[PDB]
Amino acid sequence: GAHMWEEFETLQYSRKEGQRQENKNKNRYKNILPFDHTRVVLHDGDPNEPVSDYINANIIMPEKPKKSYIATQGCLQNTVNDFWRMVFQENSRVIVMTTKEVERGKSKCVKYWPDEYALKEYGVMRVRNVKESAAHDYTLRELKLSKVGQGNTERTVWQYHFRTWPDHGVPSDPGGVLDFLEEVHHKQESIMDAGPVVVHCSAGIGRTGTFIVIDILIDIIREKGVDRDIDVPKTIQMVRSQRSGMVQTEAQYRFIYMAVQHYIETL
Repeated sequence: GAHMWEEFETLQYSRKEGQRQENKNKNRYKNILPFDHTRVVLHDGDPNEPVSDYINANIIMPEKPKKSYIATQGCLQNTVNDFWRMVFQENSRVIVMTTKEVERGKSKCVKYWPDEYALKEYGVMRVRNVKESAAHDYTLRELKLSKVGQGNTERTVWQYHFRTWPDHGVPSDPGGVLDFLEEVHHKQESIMDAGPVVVHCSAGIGRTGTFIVIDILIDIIREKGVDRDIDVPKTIQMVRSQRSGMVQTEAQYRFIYMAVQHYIETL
């Protein structure tokens, strides 16, 4: 059942790598840092770099196809290259961007994709944008990613860039997010053994957490049916044990229940 039995206020691991001096400028916000136990560790870095294994990102495992997520911050100018090393290494084929690049005059994510019909190299990674599709609530970008110089490493990465999240609050109706999530679901399932779905917003905790928790709950309903046991606080705590603070506001909390209730109504 998607009923709210408990209030948001009742919801309330080391982060050593993200606190290192060499990593300070890789964080958008000084005290929003990844837990060491779940962080994405980047291998095959430039051997001239003393620290090349860090990005502010955690794998989120729900605890049926086994689907996982990478929850991360919007790219900074100096972390675009590392963001593409992460997507490549993890075999991610779907990216979910939940913000504009700039909202109310503050940067939330540096543009990390090329324009439509262009290619750019971001460090050792080559990214080609072969087609955009602009739908009411989102734009889908079909990106081809390969390692520079390297034969047959190309794979398609589908970036779903949600466009209709308000600058204040949350959407007043979840229909846009549910249609977007259903297309992400079908895309991910269409690609054999795809890696984690990457999800980001400015800090990688509030909108990112709201999206990931809704998706996890809907996937439970896929497996178990509309009358299954749902426990939204328990799920939020389970995601919070893997990245600090996921789901930031009471409106986001209410929006989770509304989204799942609406999904159930659809069936």
